[PDB]
Amino acid sequence: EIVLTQSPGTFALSPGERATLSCRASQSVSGGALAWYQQKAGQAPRLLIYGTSGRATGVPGRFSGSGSETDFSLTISRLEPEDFAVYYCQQYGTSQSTFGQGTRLETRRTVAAPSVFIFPPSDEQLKSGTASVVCLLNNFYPREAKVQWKVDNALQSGNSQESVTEQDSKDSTYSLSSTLTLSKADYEKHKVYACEVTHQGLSSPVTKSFNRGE
Amino acid sequence: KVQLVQSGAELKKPWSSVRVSCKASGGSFSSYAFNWVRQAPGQRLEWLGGIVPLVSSTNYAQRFRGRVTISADRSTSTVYLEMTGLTSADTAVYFCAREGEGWFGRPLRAFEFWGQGTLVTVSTASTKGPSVFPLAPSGTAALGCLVKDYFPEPVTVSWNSGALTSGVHTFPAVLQSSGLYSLSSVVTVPSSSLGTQTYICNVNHKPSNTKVDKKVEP
Repeated sequence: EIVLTQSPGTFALSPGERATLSCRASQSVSGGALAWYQQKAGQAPRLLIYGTSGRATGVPGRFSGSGSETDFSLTISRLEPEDFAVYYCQQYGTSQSTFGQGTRLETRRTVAAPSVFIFPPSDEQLKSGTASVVCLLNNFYPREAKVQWKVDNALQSGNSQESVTEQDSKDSTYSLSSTLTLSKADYEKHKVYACEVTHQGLSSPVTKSFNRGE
Repeated sequence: KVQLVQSGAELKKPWSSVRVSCKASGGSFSSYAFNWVRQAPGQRLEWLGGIVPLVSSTNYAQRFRGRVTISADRSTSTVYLEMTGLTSADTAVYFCAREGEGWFGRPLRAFEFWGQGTLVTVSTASTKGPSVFPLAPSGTAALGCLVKDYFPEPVTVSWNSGALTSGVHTFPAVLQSSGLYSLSSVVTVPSSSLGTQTYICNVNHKPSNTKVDKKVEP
């Protein structure tokens, strides 16, 4: 099959700036049959560009396409807030159509340190035999952050899961929630529960903790 | 205006088959090609195959050849996708898409019109409503709800029946090793409000017809 590789994977720009997204094919795309799509969270993809440089109905002039052979580009001449989304290329020059892996275009802003909160498991949950401990990292930028769970100073690894919100449309920050899961039996055997957070906006890691019972 | 409307979410056990429909309206049907494209959570778009209803000609992606059948009903302007031998790897949103129209009625080939998508979840897990636990607050305080052990996706969360929107963050669910999902929803509020204001998270899990209103106290 023809493999499409997009670049960059994820990058950040500000409204007003010019964005250039790239799509490289493993073989030449026949007739320049290369399309670009925009996709926002929860939506179906939206056709922007077809046949390398053709623009779909309803698509603003700030979007343009170029390229030939194996190298193609989507240019957004002057970014608007509505333009921050995921973008996909697609080749349809052969019967076996393929898509690139996607490029996420996010909004650049100044560094913002997370506000950190820790939550003990509820008494209600403890009745069921399982304890969930939750750590919240609120309104930070950039997206990269590290959470380290500690139970009586023992580093926990492999027993937590985390997820991150979409970039906030107003302040362009992210938030992160991490849940540490332990049995009630293990939870009741230990005292100090801590979430240690590392982030570019923090000169040194921040730890929030609680003592079980207190 | 061309509109593609797909059938509702599906839940399947492994080994089983799934049939998804896509009804087209507002334009010519048989002449243009309809395609199916899927997207696993957080992953890329993947083309499955297409059909031109007029001549019933089909074209399938090599990786899915033998597992996928696409058909069309001209009398109802509906196209169908059937996928067999389902495994958890097939959990994805499935989209139907139609080629565009050009000057003098010539087909575009690029996918101009799209359905809303259909979630197909494949798992051994059984439908289960969530347990909702408080994330209790300790100038700004955070509180929330932990929506644990539900299946399948999705769940929605509001606060104070829609009266509280500022500072709300509802996180993407995680899939636990148990095969059940869990998500959290939080809100930041003035610490001074903790003694006076009531906070309730409203959780709706449509797949199990479960609704929960959970008061969160300090």
